[PDB]
Amino acid sequence: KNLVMQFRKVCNHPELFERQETWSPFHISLKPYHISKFIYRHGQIRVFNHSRDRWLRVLSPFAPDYIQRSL
Amino acid sequence: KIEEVKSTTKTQRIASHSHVKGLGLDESGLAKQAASGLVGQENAREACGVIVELIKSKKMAGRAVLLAGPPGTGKTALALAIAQELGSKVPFCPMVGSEVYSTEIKKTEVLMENFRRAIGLRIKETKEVYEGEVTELTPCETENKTISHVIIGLKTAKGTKQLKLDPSIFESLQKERVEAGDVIYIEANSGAVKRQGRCDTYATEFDLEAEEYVPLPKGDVHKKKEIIQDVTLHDLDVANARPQGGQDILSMMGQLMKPKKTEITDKLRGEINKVVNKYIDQGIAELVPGVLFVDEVHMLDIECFTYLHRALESSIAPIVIFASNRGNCVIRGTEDITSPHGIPLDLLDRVMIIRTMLYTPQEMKQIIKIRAQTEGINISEEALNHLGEIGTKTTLRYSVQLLTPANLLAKINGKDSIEKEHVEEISELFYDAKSSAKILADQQDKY
Amino acid sequence: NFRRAIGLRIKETKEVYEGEVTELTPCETENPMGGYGKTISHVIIGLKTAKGTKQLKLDPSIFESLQKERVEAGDVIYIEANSGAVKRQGRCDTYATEFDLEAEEYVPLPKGDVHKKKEIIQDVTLHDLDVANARPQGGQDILSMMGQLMKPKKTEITDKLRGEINKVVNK
Amino acid sequence: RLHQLRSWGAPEGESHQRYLRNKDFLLGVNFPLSFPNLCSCPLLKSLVFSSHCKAVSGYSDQVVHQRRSATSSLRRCLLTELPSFLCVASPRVTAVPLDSYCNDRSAEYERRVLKEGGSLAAKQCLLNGAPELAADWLNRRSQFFPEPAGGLWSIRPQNGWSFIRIPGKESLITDSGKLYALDVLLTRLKSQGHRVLIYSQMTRMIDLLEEYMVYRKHTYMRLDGSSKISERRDMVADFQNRNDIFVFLLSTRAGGLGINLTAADTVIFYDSDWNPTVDQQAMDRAHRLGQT
Amino acid sequence: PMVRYCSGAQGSTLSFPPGVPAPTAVS
Amino acid sequence: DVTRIERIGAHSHIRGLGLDDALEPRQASQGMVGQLAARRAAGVVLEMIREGKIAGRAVLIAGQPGTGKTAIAMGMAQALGPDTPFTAIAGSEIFSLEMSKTEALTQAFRRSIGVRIKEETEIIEGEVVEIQIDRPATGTGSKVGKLTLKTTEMETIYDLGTKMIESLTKDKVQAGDVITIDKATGKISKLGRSFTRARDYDAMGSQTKFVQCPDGELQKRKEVVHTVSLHEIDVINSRTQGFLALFSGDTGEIKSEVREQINAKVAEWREEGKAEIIPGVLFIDEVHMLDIESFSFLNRALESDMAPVLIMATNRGITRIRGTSYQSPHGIPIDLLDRLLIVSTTPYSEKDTKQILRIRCEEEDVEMSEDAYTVLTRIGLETSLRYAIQLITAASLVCRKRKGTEVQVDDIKRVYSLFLDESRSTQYMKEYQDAFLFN
Amino acid sequence: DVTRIERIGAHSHIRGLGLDDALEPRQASQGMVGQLAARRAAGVVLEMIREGKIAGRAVLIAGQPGTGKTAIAMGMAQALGPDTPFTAIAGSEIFSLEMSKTEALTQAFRRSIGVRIKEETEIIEGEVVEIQIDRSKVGKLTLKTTEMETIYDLGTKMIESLTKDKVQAGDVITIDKATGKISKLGRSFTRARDTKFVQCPDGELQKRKEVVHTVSLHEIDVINSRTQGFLALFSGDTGEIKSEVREQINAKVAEWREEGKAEIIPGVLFIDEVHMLDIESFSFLNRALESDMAPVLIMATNRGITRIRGTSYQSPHGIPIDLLDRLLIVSTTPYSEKDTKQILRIRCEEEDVEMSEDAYTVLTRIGLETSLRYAIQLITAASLVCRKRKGTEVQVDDIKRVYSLFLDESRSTQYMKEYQDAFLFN
Amino acid sequence: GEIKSEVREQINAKVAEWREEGKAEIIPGVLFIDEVHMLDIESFSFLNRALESDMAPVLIMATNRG
Ligand SMILES: Nc1ncnc2c1ncn2[C@@H]1O[C@H](COP(=O)(O)OP(=O)(O)O)[C@@H](O)[C@H]1O
Ligand SMILES: Nc1ncnc2c1ncn2[C@@H]1O[C@H](COP(=O)(O)OP(=O)(O)O)[C@@H](O)[C@H]1O
Ligand SMILES: Nc1ncnc2c1ncn2[C@@H]1O[C@H](COP(=O)(O)OP(=O)(O)O)[C@@H](O)[C@H]1O
Repeated sequence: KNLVMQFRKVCNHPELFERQETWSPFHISLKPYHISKFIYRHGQIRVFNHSRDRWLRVLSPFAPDYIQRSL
Repeated sequence: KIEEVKSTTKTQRIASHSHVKGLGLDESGLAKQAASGLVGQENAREACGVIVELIKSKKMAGRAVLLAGPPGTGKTALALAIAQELGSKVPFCPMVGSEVYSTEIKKTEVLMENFRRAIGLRIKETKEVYEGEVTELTPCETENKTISHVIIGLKTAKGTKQLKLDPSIFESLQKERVEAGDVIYIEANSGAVKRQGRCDTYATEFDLEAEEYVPLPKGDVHKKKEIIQDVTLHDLDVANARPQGGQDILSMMGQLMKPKKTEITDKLRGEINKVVNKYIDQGIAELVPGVLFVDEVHMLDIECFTYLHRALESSIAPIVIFASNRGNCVIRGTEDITSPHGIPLDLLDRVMIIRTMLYTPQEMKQIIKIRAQTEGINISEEALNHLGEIGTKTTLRYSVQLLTPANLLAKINGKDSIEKEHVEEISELFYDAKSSAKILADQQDKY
Repeated sequence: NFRRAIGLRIKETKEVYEGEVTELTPCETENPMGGYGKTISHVIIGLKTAKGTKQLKLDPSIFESLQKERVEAGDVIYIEANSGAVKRQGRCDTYATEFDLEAEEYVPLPKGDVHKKKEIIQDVTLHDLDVANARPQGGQDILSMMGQLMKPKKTEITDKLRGEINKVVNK
Repeated sequence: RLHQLRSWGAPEGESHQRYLRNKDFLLGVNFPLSFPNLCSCPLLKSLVFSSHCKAVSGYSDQVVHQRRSATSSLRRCLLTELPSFLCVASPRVTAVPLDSYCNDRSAEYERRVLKEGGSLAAKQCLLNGAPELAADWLNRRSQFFPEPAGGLWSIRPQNGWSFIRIPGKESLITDSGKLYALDVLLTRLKSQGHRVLIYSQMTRMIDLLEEYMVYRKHTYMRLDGSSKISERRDMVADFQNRNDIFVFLLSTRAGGLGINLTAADTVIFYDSDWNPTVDQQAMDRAHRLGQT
Repeated sequence: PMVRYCSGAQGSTLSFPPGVPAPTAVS
Repeated sequence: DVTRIERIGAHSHIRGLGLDDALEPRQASQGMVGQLAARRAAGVVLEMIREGKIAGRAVLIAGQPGTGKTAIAMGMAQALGPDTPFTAIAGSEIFSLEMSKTEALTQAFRRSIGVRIKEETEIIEGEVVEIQIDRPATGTGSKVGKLTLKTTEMETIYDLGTKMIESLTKDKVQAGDVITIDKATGKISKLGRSFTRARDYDAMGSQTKFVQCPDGELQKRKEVVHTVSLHEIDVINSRTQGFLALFSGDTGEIKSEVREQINAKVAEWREEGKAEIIPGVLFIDEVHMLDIESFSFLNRALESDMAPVLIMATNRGITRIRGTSYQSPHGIPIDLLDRLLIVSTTPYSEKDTKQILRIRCEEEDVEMSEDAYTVLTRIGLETSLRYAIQLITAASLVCRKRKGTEVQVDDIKRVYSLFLDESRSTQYMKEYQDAFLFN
Repeated sequence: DVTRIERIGAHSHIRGLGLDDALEPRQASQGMVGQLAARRAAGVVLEMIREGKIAGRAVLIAGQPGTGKTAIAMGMAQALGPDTPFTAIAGSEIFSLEMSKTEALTQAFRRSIGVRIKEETEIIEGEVVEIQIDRSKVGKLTLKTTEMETIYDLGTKMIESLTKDKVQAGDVITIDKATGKISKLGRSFTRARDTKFVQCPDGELQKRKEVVHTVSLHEIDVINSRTQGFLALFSGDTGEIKSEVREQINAKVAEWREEGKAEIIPGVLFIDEVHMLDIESFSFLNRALESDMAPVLIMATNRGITRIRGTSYQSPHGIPIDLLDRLLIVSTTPYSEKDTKQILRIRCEEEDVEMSEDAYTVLTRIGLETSLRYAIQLITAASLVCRKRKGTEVQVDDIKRVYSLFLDESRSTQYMKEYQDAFLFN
Repeated sequence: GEIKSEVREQINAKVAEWREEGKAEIIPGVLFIDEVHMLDIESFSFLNRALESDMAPVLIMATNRG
């Protein structure tokens, strides 16, 4: 309201004028977060302190040695 | 010969501003006396006529206006009028000033979520999909074992194709418990799968089975299609901060856990800004900045007012409408300091104020008539004049509130319409805020 | 606390079969059904306890369960008579000497009859029904197991659950 | 195993009453509502109804109707599932998980492991519930009474894990006044046993009507002007001589003449032409000397 | 060829076609 | 004899409002007496709630302590029936640790609008005559089978699908069981063993109560009506497989986007005829507990087309609004008090105070002499109505201890000496002023 | 015209704190005017920031509302440019619910100091001309630039990568040799027929490139916190980083400096609205401004002698003397009519509006009667009225229209007192 | 996190059973709270019923306040 056959088609069934599509969410990816070799090699405390860290597992009260001796 | 009609679905509920349909200005920018459900308030309606142009210009960021005036004068009616005047497609975001006090996330950040929600975006997404009855399905094995491919045969009313697909899709098909004879849909951009059911061809194979059956898909097995997606900047911000797309175990299990809010960091909003600017440059996207409406602004904390100093000076932020109905109150969070409308002077200097003011008796009669014919009830002229008098003695809110109760009494004693004697009865059953405050002050020894 | 101070007392039979398994004797019919090679009508299981021994005759479908559980002759087992499920407890204490070391704890021979029955009265507060419904147990699913590795915390139980519990205890 | 031992094996001390046994601080099994006891006792199982993987609403009445005599009966409180169709929300946006890139062969080996899943044990644990359950699941094809699955495999949301939405066949009814009207007419007339002709003025529409006749399983038969002359013979001869075919689909210019469809009790026009007489023929090719 | 399980008024039955192991060995 | 979970409590005698068809209050009916003015007004707002047309209507009930404010609210809650949601809250209950105040009120609103869904499905209901399950000798796992079902009039055989067979075998159905199968859902349910065949059996795999065989047609339709609040629809949709949060209460601060999406979908179901929306009521008792932040939320929350009818009650004079300095009527700010209609209540006389006691003894199963009622009515004006009500059980017990069968005036004088009124207690607290703590 | 995200806002016209090479502030440039003393002082601080030798130094910008004391800081953030960290927060933004108040400041310092490294990469870039595969697998491909060609035999891991990404003849691609990642840049123009199109690269196929890269000191700390710490750099879940981790990382970055493997890039923290940190937060900045890895910090404020938050004590600026001795104060002054007129001109140019010289005159007077920001807001509104009127230039009657529609606070306060008892809670 | 009350009750029942059987014995110890003057009024009102169980320590408390 803003040919006769268009009005007739819409009145008969709106699928004759425009078919309903399968909706699905908008899909997106950002660019991946870049880490340098320098930080991946020399930068993780998990790695560069691995010699020091081992002592904290040696001096643990949860070593089976210490449990038997305590128990 | 015989004639028949059917329609029984109950119509939409009436509520406090459902009579408002827009500002009812004329083309020159002047206000008509009564139009689209509003009456009176000409300077304030003319001022809102400037603001609907300020929005549609798309030029500006962080401009802010305050509707101010005594309780019951029509502040939120005007802001709702603007929401009609902009149309549905511009995002209009309503909020109340006591919503900032969340238990999950800092007040200062709740404001930012609402600002980013009031900027809309429109995207021409292209999706490519495979669909059909699965006639064949075979994995291809390889050494360090691994899966190299799945081979899938698909069938539609047009014919058939056979496809070679990534092991991620096989992992998905297994999870969906897909078998041969099922009808499925796959979108290759997302890696997502949906089962629909078995093909109708098999539907008679058992006397008793749990399945639903679907007709064979029409059209080509592989096709790509454009979907126009409406979204907000906030929706991109949050969907990246706790993801659920893809099909890995991690994202799949993040769909089950309790959905806590989180303080989205400035680095994510930064990266999302760059992405949407690049969607605009390619002509894939259109930007539609909208409006944020913060009613009862007089009870944001002073931490929040002092944050709006920064958020309104952003080059991104949408146009903001504040509203208040207070005198020289103490500012929340300060305990010592008082200022107009309950808002600090430092913020009140960054806004334009629209004055809103009390109604005359003629305006009250006019609003009551408008409202009665909105609620769908018939009222006699001498009754409506009596309600007009009650308005001058009390408040237009109370005068409007008597309408539906009076109509109930009218139908109970078989009258089609409100007669004066109905209003005169209802007025004595329910007190108003002044008449009840009197009896409670006389008997103050006993409450 | 208002729901702790209201109790139910509710009473039910328990029935169980238990003993050391002396034999598993799958029993064939004289002829198979048409076209088949052999057909089994029942299994016989012989159970023994400190009081005596007897054969139980069981549906053939038991046999799958008796190989999911690693049951072998000289184990002690039990069967829940209201449910039909079978569970292993371990090798009988009789055999504790058959090696210098074995990596299984032995369990003593059951005392009393092969077949046992008793009536018990069990008493619970409505608050116990509130909690047991609001956070289920006996998980074999990600929701349960995740919920049971996580630190437990009290939660604001909804008035709907209180409603539903009131509806069923009245029945 | 602890529950059986603790609840039947209770009488007398093992030691002339000294020593705690192994496992004796594990008290949680003793509670009347513990899972072992609540499995062991058939009746308390009914008072703990809220299981973690069903959409249980609460208890309601239910009614059942026999087809004969239209006699009903009422069932008092039983458990209820929620209806299927209340699950309807979906995100506007679904981002893929953010990931890291580093330009080193060893770093690339690491991130590949994470995208496949860290180890076979850890992945099996989430995906199938335990590595024991993964090992069993492979061969559960060969067991008559298998035990439950334990992983993410044990959970099935009503829509699958995907958010994509396909317009269901009911949308034919929701979207047109005319089919909404037609559905109530045909369901009524079906129950009354009345045979029907449907006439319609667009081939595009007779296609939509055929999709409806397949969905609500009425049986049907159609005779567009595009049908071959030999088909018309069989199709008319099958609408006489049988009780089976509920409805015939026609376009008035193709089927409204000569056809002798005396088997129809009723006629429906889904649309009408600018010229009468056509409809008069279409009606009187049912309404004629053969009918009673 | 299919292993077949039956339950009815006449009691339960399990059945194996000839040449299938029928792995219910006695103990 | 038998005691159910619900017992005699403070308002158990009220069963409606006792209005006639012309909406005039009877002097004494449906367990309410006197109070004609407020009961009329309650009739009008109840009529408005049943009509359902108009959203966000608010009513405040006011008056002295102990004058039937809560009683009238319970009265209308009875009259409105069970089928229409009516939610009670005391104002204290929104101060959660799990979620903010505006969330708690939003939940209390959305819990008070019902969506009502009638559902029909087709079921088969019969006694199992036999089951065949066939399993592959190695193969892919494509199990196949046949099952037979009986009634007292009919029996037939079903060839079984591969998705369905897992359900029968999971729930371990066997011959002699009576079962109900929902065809659309693919779910089995069991009624029990039929009486006949369990005689011809092995050593026991089950030991439970029997049930009778079904009759007539083997296939039949079932109907259920579900009422589901908007709130539980929001929770279900907040995450995948979230069902336990309907009982657990664990779901915090639901995303606004979810509710917006549900409000749309509910309207579509209405227009489709798939579901009926049914407005209900939220009753907040002791409403003067709310902070001014909560009041400020109500101002604008009340203006949505999904809002329920709201009722509030209070016993407060001009008092300072909780969480501020400002005095106001009812301890509510005028912003909100302007948006509602006030109904007010009146103190009682002898004539109706005696009549309240009379209708209370009818509920607690007590007989008393007219002399005893005369004394008790005086006590119930010298001292509050609730105290007089509280003596009735104590009098009945003291009567029964001494093997009486009707409460006499000396029983009441006994009890009155034994359990104090506040006014007498507070008087004795004056003469031991140094012995109690922190005067 | 198409719309950026970055539309016109309140400081958009400022494109630099504009000065001559001797740090003399010229009378109007780069979009800003007046404030001679403050812009010269800001220039000296910008030179300290850029030189970078001295840590743990702070300056307070102070003066009446609407005197350019955010403006000079916003201009300075443009003038410093990218590739030197600058971080801006409101003082109300540190009051987190998820993280301590002293953690949020500790973290805000470390977002604003960067570690910089340079590293080298073997990269292939070219148009693919042929690609071949067999039935382990061995294949071969040929690449082209404008200047040379090559054929390469492919090892197994490249065959997996190339077959995964469906590379086709005529594609233009880049390869990270060391890692097996393929990037595709579209298709060559000469095979655009039978998708985005580009010309084939120049130079040789295999280039040893060198890439300079920089990470905030905070971003080192977060990556180290968890199995995939970097996600908390977006999601915000970085709750209370353990101080013994930060203790370690500082010592590691100190040795990277001395061994020359990396270099440290200082930066700026612009904590705006400082007068509303608590006394606890001031007491932390007191001592955070003494590390070798402190940035420069710039604080803005508009408050007279006032009670400092979390106490009853009163002090200048709403900040304790304890912190004010750490810093230098630069004081802004209110504008004259000339400056006011000129600022209005600059805003008119930024918004793309024209007005009559009398219209500028009356608007200048309004600007002095009601404070600048009011007058600046009239400009946009006036142009909208002209457009509704089908005018072009702003005239005095269009300004006088808007002055009657939209009130300032002083007039609105006056028009509130005549209805005193109709408003709530005064 | 806040042990449920029905657990502590259950443990008390079990420990009482073991001392009657002779399987176990209970050793009472001490709780010392130094600077007790800064317990709060709600916490003092809890001590009023903590000091009344069948199994509680002896408390020693020290304070410096007038
Ligand atoms: N000018 C007006 N024309 C029509 N209805 C009005 C007008 N002003 C107010 N109303 C109506 O009167 C009531 C009071 O207005 P409202 O916007 O709620 O006032 P407030 O400024 O206190 O928020 C509402 O029902 C509103 O829709
Ligand atoms: N009009 C009445 N008719 C019947 N019972 C009443 C009436 N008014 C009060 N009661 C009863 O008297 C007691 C006090 O009324 P209640 O609702 O608790 O008072 P309030 O809420 O006004 O403080 C209750 O037991 C109530 O059932
Ligand atoms: N010298 C100037 N050049 C340009 N704009 C200025 C200048 N001084 C102030 N402004 C304007 O004043 C506003 C900023 O006020 P400002 O004094 O920096 O903020 P605050 O009062 O919060 O410290 C902006 O509109 C800005 O354009």
